[PDB]
Amino acid sequence: KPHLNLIVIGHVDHGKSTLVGRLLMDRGFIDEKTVKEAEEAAKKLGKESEKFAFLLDRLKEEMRFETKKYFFTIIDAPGHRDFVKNMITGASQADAAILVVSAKKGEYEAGMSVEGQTREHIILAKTMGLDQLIVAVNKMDLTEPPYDEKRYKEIVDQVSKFMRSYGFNTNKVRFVPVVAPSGDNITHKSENMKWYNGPTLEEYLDQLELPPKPVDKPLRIPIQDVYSISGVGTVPVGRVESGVLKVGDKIVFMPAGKVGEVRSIETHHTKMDKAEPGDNIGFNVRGVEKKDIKRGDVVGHPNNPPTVADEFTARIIVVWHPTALANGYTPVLHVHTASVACRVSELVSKLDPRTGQEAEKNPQFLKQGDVAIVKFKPIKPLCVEKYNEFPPLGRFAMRDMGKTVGVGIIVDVKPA
Ligand SMILES: Nc1nc2c(ncn2[C@@H]2O[C@H](COP(=O)(O)OP(=O)(O)O)[C@@H](O)[C@H]2O)c(=O)[nH]1
Ligand SMILES: [Mg+2]
Repeated sequence: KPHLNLIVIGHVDHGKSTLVGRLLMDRGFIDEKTVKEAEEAAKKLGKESEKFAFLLDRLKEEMRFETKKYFFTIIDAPGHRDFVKNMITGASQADAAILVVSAKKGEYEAGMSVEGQTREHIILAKTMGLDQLIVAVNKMDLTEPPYDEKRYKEIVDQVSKFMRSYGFNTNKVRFVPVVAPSGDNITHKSENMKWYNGPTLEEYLDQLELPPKPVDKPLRIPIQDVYSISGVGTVPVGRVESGVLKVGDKIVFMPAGKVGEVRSIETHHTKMDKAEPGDNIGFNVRGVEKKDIKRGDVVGHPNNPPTVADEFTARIIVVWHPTALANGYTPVLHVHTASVACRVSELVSKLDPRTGQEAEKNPQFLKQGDVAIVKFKPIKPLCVEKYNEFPPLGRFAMRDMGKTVGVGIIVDVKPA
């Protein structure tokens, strides 16, 4: 079973911890010593729900669960220390999300208001590429009257329209009416909402689609070295990061834009007919002057040439800087196999480190610890890609004085 990292978002008090606690209790792996004590507590109080309350407190004291198809690990949601930094560095990363929305009168409205976190987290989920969001419309037992279809539809309609207005796709968004404390429509079908005829939240989690595999994405091969072999020809070497290279393929070298044909491929001094992601290969290319090939360049197929950036926008964490950095700062960026000086061309905004939202627009400077959106202009043509399109070519380190000054993920490229 594939492992996925899941983030649960939503407004304060809407039911996130409870829902998380319910999933862990019903499909997770709580230690025997903890389960036991929880059962003991429920026994002494003569109330079954005391078990869940006991477990919730234990969990809070401190997170993987299993469904029909997947293994899920619950990770930090916005509001936590290093939330943004960990997503940028790749220390954490969300594969799927559940937005918890309270159906209780007033709560739903507060969450969806201008300053509310339901609206904030939906926009954040859009920035994170969480197109398969599952929206749990929770506290269905607290509508007036309890389990009200009309209130659930109103919420589903309003949230859906809001999402559409933010580009947030929608055909992959699923809504389910639930009650977190009891697991109703979460880990079992509710007997209280006969009007709902859709999948349970766990069933929606099992409907999640895994992202495209590198082998099915366009070819990208960052070049690590290039040699000239007498009587053989030009032989670049690099690791396939996405796509498939095959003997006979026409390929293009960027940034130069030169086209050549692959005559052979080898890995480990062994000829192969095809190379797939992960394969470190030497490949003989006919038609290209070695002077148009260098370490840092990137190969692709002519129909999908590697992107070359005139400018790019990134979300960065400044991990180390002794004073302050400003517009014009020009460190060396290391991205895939390239090492190129890139000038900071705009400090777009600093971000709140716990949430990802904008905090100061156009700051004069960034200091160590800051997270920000920044634009860079490579001093010479540089191949890069958006992180959410080709990860291996979209995360970089800013280096200076032998140290990593910062790490960033690329979120936009102005092609050359
Ligand atoms: N009646 C009812 N209470 C709920 C439900 N979900 C959560 N709660 C309660 O509402 C409060 C807020 O929930 P909490 O999970 O801590 O949400 P959080 O701030 O989003 O993590 C808790 O005190 C729960 O007991 C629900 O579906 N029905
Ligand atoms: Mg909570």
